[PDB]
Amino acid sequence: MREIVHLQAGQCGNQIGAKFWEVISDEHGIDPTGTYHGDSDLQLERINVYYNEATGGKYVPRAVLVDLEPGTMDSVRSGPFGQIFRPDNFVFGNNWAKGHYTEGAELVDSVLDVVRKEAESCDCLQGFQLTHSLGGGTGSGMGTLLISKIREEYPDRIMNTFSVVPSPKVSDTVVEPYNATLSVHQLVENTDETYCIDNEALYDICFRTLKLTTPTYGDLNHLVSATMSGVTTCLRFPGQLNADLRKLAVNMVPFPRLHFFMPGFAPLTSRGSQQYRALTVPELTQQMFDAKNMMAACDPRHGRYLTVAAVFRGRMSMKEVDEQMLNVQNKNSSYFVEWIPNNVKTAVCDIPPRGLKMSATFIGNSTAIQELFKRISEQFTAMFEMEFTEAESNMNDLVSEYQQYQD
Amino acid sequence: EYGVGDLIHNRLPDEYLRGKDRQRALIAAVRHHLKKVNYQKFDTLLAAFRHYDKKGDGMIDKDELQEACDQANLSLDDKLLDQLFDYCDVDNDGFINYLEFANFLNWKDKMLLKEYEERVLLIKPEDIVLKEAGSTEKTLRTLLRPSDKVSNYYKTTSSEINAIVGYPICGVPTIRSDIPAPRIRRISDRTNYGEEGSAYSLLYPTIFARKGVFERDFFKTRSKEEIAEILCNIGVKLSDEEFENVWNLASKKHHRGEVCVENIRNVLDELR
Amino acid sequence: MRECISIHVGQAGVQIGNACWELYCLEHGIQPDGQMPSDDDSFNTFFSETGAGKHVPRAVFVDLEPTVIDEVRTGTYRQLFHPEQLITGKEDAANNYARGHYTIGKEIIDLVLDRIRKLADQCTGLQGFLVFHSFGGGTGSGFTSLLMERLSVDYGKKSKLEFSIYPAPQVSTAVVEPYNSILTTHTTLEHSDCAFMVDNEAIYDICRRNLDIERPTYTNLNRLIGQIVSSITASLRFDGALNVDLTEFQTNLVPYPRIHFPLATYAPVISAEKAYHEQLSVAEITNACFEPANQMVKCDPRHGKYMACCLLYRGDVVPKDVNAAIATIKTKRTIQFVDWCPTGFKVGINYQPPTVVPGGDLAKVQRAVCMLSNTTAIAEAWARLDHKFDLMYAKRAFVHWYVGEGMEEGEFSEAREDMAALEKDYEEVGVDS
Amino acid sequence: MRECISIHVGQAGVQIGNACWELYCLEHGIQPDGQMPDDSFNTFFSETGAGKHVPRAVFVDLEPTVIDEVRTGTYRQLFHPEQLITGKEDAANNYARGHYTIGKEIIDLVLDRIRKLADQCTGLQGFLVFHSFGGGTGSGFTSLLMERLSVDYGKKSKLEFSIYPAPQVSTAVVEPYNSILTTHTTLEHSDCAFMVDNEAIYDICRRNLDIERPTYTNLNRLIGQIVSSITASLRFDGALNVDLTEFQTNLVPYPRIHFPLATYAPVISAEKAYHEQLSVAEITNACFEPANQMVKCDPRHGKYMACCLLYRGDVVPKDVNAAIATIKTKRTIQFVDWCPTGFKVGINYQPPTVVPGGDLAKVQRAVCMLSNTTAIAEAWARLDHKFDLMYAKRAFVHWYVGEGMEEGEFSEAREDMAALEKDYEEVGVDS
Ligand SMILES: Nc1nc2c(ncn2[C@@H]2O[C@H](COP(=O)(O)OP(=O)(O)OP(=O)(O)O)[C@@H](O)[C@H]2O)c(=O)[nH]1
Ligand SMILES: Nc1nc2c(ncn2[C@@H]2O[C@H](COP(=O)(O)OP(=O)(O)OP(=O)(O)O)[C@@H](O)[C@H]2O)c(=O)[nH]1
Ligand SMILES: Nc1nc2c(ncn2[C@@H]2O[C@H](COP(=O)(O)OP(=O)(O)O)[C@@H](O)[C@H]2O)c(=O)[nH]1
Ligand SMILES: [Mg+2]
Ligand SMILES: [Mg+2]
Repeated sequence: MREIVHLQAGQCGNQIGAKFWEVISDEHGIDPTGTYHGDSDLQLERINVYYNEATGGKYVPRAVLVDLEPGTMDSVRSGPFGQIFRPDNFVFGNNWAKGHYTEGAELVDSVLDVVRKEAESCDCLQGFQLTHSLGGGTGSGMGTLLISKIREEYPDRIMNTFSVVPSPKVSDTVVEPYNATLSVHQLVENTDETYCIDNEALYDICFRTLKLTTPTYGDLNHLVSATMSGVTTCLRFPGQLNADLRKLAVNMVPFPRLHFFMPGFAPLTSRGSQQYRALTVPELTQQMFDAKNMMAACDPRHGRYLTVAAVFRGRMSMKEVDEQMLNVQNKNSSYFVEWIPNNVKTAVCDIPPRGLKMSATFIGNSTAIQELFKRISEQFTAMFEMEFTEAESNMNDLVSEYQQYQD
Repeated sequence: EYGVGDLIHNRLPDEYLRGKDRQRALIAAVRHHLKKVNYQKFDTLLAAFRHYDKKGDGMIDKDELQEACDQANLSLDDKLLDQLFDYCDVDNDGFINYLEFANFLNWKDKMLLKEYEERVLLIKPEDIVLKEAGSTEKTLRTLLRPSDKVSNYYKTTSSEINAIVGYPICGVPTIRSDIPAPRIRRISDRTNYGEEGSAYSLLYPTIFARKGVFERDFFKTRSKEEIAEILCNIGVKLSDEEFENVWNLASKKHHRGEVCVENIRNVLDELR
Repeated sequence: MRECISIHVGQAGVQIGNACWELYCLEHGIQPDGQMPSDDDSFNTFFSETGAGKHVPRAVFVDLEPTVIDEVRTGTYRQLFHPEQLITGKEDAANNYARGHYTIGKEIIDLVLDRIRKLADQCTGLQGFLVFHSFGGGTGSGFTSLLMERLSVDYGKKSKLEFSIYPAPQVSTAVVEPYNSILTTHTTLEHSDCAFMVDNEAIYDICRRNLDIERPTYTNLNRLIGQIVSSITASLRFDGALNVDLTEFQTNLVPYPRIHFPLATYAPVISAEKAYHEQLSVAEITNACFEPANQMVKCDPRHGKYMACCLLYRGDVVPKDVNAAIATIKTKRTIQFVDWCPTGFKVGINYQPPTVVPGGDLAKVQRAVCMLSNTTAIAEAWARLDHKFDLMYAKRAFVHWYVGEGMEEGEFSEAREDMAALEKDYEEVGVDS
Repeated sequence: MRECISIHVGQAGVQIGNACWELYCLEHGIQPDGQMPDDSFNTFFSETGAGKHVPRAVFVDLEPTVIDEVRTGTYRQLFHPEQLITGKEDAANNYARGHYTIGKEIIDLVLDRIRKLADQCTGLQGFLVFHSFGGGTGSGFTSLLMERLSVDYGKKSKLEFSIYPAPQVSTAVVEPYNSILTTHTTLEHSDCAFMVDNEAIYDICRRNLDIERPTYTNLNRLIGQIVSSITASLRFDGALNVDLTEFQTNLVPYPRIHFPLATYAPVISAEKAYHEQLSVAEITNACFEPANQMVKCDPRHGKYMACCLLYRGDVVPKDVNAAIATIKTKRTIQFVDWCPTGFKVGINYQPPTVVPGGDLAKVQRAVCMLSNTTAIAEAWARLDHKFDLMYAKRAFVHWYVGEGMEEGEFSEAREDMAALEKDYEEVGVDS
């Protein structure tokens, strides 16, 4: 009834998308071959959102895997769940100019033909989701081009991009501020939801709250894919208070230039303290409003929160959730704005994730990302023909709008 | 040693998935290749099973699976074949049966089950299901891995809690028929025990109400000689045998509070 | 012969109807399959008999999102409803009045009026409408806005009776609920006749201090709302001493055409363990309706004044105890009536006691009463909602989502001035001589 | 048709009131479940149609650990589950905590129960509030409880049963501070208030009941028998039945002198009374005897104003007349010259009953006295000296002023009690 088209750009986007497909596949009970295995009919009531039924009950993802290098393509194909994908949806061929003007200018015809075919085969399409990073040449140059072309073709749709954001300490590329500054220009204009992911915040979450000694890139991607599934479980599973992507967008976008969001996953706990800690709604609220659970190198104590939403999974009451949100908004009164009453939004789904009684996913729109934008601007200006100046101008406009709405 | 997925999904230490992605990919690749080869070569699933079972015992063994993969052009390690065999054998009886062969090594939905397949036992009567709801076509049951048992995991709150298919009363009644009426009523007493009857009865009274005889005197039980002298003074002259018959009928009409005046009059009216 | 129709729009209206329609099946003894047991004119308001003996309810279930109506379609009551009265759409309304009224709401309402036309043809006598929704949602606001203006044109002077979810003063589940509430009640003022009001935060404290339910759930809320609506229409299905028709409590409750928003109060709501200890008489349950704790809308009735009340009883009651309890109330100085309504109490008596739902939290009592009160205290309730509107509209926030579908900006300014006129109407009527 | 409402505030009030309700249930033959296996129970119990009976009692306290033993103990099934009101963090023997900060939180819930209990009432005789002077909750909460019951109920009777702070034995350090503040507000919001003290009950339990080690369980059994004797003219028939308003008039000569002393006779063991003969003309001689007085004071130092004799059991009016006229001819038992008649007699028919495990005996007749004497002037002259010594250096004042009290109200209560002392000397002198 409602469908989402998935696009995978860049190496990091490919890995995160593959982990997403694994997570939702074993949440929906799909064999890596393609057969269905599960006791619950609610796994098969809504399978046309992400999957297409082939002949004989085989299900194939509705994703397009696009890259300029065969190495990552072969890695995803030889990965654990790589054989489920469509063999025609693998389209393959560090500079933003290479990704947007010279080498990526010819593959996008073959990209958009397959994307248009998969959109035409859908009954009543709802939206797009694209996974990439802002610091890679391919993941920026091809990503912004695909966003621009899809927004030109389909005006009245919802689009969610999941972008891995540059970090100050863990950065491994030198053209990182250049690529970020060149990509925010297109991500501020033709985007309905941007989701910021920081690998430094991922490392700190793996270090402090979960106590990992050797965090693997797959373990970093699993935590992102859990939040990616949690933000969209309300389109696939029945709930007590349902809210789809457009219901999230209308509530959480006050002005068209403020749609960059910090996400969160809230039942996180290590093996040592699992018996010592009980899990219910109030301490789920405590963990999800905890600042160390945040997904970016931004500190919420510095700024102010415009709009916050929480999607819950599992069997729980609603009076507890309403009391929890009212109480936390009353205790933290200076941390929310005063010209918008009722900054909190609650959605509750009747289905918890794998191996857990309940779960909580946090999503936030706050002024704290203005520091994240300013640090990239300051890193770019020291290393820094007219489009660079225009990009710096629009970043300055964005942080000025954040400051004038914060104060 | 545990990753982040085990921590997130609270998985048991026996079922940790760190360090097995390569072997899961290899099992999936060999599984899909065998399914593709089976569909391309054998048009009948029973024929494919009979080709795979060379010894004819109805079971598939590890050496038979080695020979089958050698025929199907796959070079497998012994560890890989043992792990794939353990994946295939859900029931842990050391043998691959028809059901999990058709569910893990072959496409069970592309080849529809036919009359000869039903006639040819390898399958149980519980192994046949309808293909889909409201359809005459029949297929095989889907064996489930122990990882994917989610029946108690997913349940809807609203509809399932609401699903209802269609202790003594607590409070005070308007008419206090449960409390027996006191012998003498206090002036402050106002509660209705039921003796205050109809407005018709108070307006136009019957002869008992005029002369003081009421429902309490009607329903009060009496003694044998008292009923005898009451009947004798009325003048309804009865012999002792029919008097005892009337007494027995009045006792049988209601065991508790027996032989009341209303019961005796009802018995007499029924007999007359 | 007396027959009424019920429409459930949006998630909040439909989900109450799941709890509402099972209470009618329990009261009349109808199985979910749709037939009476093998081992009557009391079920004709809500059910129609077929030739085979199966009973079919008169309800239309309309929602623009398929994820909620399909729960009924696969639920335990799939064998009861009409398969063509279950109408569904796609891609909901996203908490937007623009999608529920202007763009997506126009692809459905041609089929919706087809269903209402068919049920009105089978009706020997039609008495009123029963629409269930919430103000905060986009579908609950957008879709019911254009629904009356098709129905009120189609049927001229038939009564229309809502039971809508008031946004709570403190707790809320969305951010544009102050926007969606204003645009709804701009249109119900001249197209409805009586629009009853309940909210969520008042029922939460009912479950805490009366039923001792520390964790109330939406299943518990909808059963208690379902008992009120089953007590409103109980004088149309059963026999009683003082039967109240839909048209005759509409006259007594609406003194002026723009003052038609009464509050619903139910009594007694107690658990199982308290009913053994407590003695519930006629004079106590009617005084259980007037305390400041036990109103089902979050407002203080002591600030305002009562205009008209409707005390609808059930079960083993007698009229002498009712009239003696009323004259006790009028001498109390806490309850203040306006001086231009010397007689403001209307009473209805029914012979059928309340029916306990198995597995529920409510107790079973010989008698219960539903109190409907038209009072001026809800003007301050609307004052908080207008104050919510003013601070959000002062910077034109959440507007470009509204104007992207076809709605103009000028409707927001002309709906706000209607509400300031409505609040001063309560100030005009409460000022005495 | 005559019934009363009993409120039990504080640990002293509740634990005494715990001991009262076993005595009340055994008078009418009702199990602790509350169901019987005749309108005598109408004074204290309201019947439910299932056969249950609910007492007309509201147990209120700010501590959870004193009411939770009622919800757990063997009288769990008897009371209403929500009549038992529970606070938190008590008052900690602070009059300012139980009156200005913590007592204001629950009083709306407390007075709600009084409204609901009195609406089921068809005719009300008065209230029975149990408390103590020493504690913060038993004094601070009762002060605001009583001041708003006067503006809600106009001229309804209100009888307090207070534990008077004994001269020698005491448990609290700021106990003299609480009693001075308690009297200042209660003097204008009550009708009668009967006191006993812990010191006199200790000696009566020793020299009469032969108990070497009395405990607080045994004291409340004797106190509950006195309050059972006062109410028994309402529940049962008798030759001379006294209403609560009858001795409300007959014991208060002036609007400020309303502090009687209530003593009991005979209180002796089962082994002792087997030898003795108990008659009407001798049980009342032990009433005037100074070692049987329930308050630690000297009756011979003061002069009587009025007395109330409530006989129970098998007594005759001829025997009382010889008993009363004997006393008025004697010398050292002194009555004031402006009050020629000073006695009221109450005759009742049902004798007192015995609880299982009790220490009192089964006597055919028993008498409870209510005496209003001038002897308690020295009892208050002593308390003002205790109040003055600590207040001269301003000790334990900074705790009271921390919760909202001001320094001036400690002073203003002092001359009010000083005005109370000179009122006895004003009326004690003959004319
Ligand atoms: N009493 C009750 N109210 C509910 C229930 N579900 C939702 N609501 C109320 O509905 C209000 C908002 O409406 P929605 O839940 O969004 O449903 P809707 O009116 O159809 O709007 P959309 O979902 O956008 O189509 C919330 O503020 C809730 O208070 C329920 O099950 N019971
Ligand atoms: N006769 C009698 N007196 C008691 C009993 N229990 C306590 N008291 C008296 O109560 C006085 C102090 O009051 P508390 O028992 O502490 O209760 P309170 O008055 O509410 O004071 P707080 O505990 O501070 O709240 C003591 O000095 C005792 O004399 C009892 O069981 N019988
Ligand atoms: N979470 C996650 N991030 C990754 C992974 N591999 C690379 N990255 C991030 O991606 C950034 C570099 O992007 P890059 O691979 O050059 O983008 P591309 O050139 O378009 O493929 C680095 O800052 C890394 O933090 C991965 O496996 N997981
Ligand atoms: Mg909805
Ligand atoms: Mg205490």
